[PDB]
Amino acid sequence: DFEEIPEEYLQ
Amino acid sequence: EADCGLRPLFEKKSLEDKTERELLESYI
Amino acid sequence: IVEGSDAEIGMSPWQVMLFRKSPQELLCGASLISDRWVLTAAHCLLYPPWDKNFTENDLLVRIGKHSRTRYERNIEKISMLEKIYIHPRYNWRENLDRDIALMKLKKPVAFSDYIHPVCLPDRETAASLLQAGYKGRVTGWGNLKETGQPSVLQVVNLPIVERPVCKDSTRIRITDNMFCAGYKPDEGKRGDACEGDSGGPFVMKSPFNNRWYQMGIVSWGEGCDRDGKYGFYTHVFRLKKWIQKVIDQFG
Ligand SMILES: NCc1ccc(CNC(=O)[C@@H]2CCCN2C(=O)[C@H](N)Cc2ccccc2)cc1
Ligand SMILES: *[C@@H]1O[C@H](CO)[C@@H](O)[C@H](O)[C@H]1NC(C)=O
Ligand code: NA
Ligand code: NA
Repeated sequence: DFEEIPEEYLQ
Repeated sequence: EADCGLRPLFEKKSLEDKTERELLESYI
Repeated sequence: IVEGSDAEIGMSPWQVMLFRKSPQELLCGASLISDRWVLTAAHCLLYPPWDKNFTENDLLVRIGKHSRTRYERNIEKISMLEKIYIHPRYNWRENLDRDIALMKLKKPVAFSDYIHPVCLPDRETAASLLQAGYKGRVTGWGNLKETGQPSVLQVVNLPIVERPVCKDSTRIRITDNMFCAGYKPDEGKRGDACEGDSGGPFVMKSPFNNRWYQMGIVSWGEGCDRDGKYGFYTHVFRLKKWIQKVIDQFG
């Protein structure tokens, strides 16, 4: 599936 | 906006992409 | 996209991926129309038959992407949504009439070699170019076949189809807020949008001023790349007064 995105964008 | 629809890596450099000519040829 | 090819780098710098926060997954395509506004299909955000009704906090937009699944460090930019606006007469009950929505970003996105807005058509560019046989270009990260998924953004060029042929291809009611595109069986060539390409752009390069215009939004169809079936696209120009009203009032 998808590579984790940086935590900053997930609040 | 003023610069819309002009791609940095194509129109802005006067480079064409590999299939845009197919579109132009259809505009008859 | 079925029977397309890999996009070139920077080929579609207005491409946007609508991304669900949890679970992290692709929801739809979309397009960048200014530094603060993204255009998509209403059914990407609201479709009650499938229990779909997203709120702003459910979603992110990812701009500048090429790879479907990778986090494209130093290239893509990820934006949060301030507000969703769905056309007030979007018809999710019957036929997806007026399948259009806008998303305002919390902060402007910085343009780059990979991030740049598409133009919206004026009346004359629409009248000139929305003609049967004239080709546009559809892009997305959706399915490669009806019944899998691409490594990178896919692109296909497709001709606009005569309205009677569109109408005669389906039992669903077509409206002036839609057009259809795709090759006919006797034309041999193939290609279509598919599930996951929803909300992405159908663009045409004006031969008058050499700019790209978004004439359609991937909206609906029946199967993918079936002989005698065509993809249906929201007619952006027909709905442009609503787009402008929203941007002028809010933004
Ligand atoms: N290959 C073209 C294509 C392009 C784009 C898509 C993505 N769009 C859909 O999935 C929409 C969402 C609701 C349901 N849809 C459909 O198309 C339905 N098969 C038909 C329908 C149902 C209700 C109202 C209107 C149409 C799929 C195929
Ligand atoms: C979608 O959800 C919102 C709640 O965020 C609600 O106010 C709205 O009525 C819903 N729309 C439909 C068609 O169910
Ligand atoms: Na000219
Ligand atoms: Na077809």
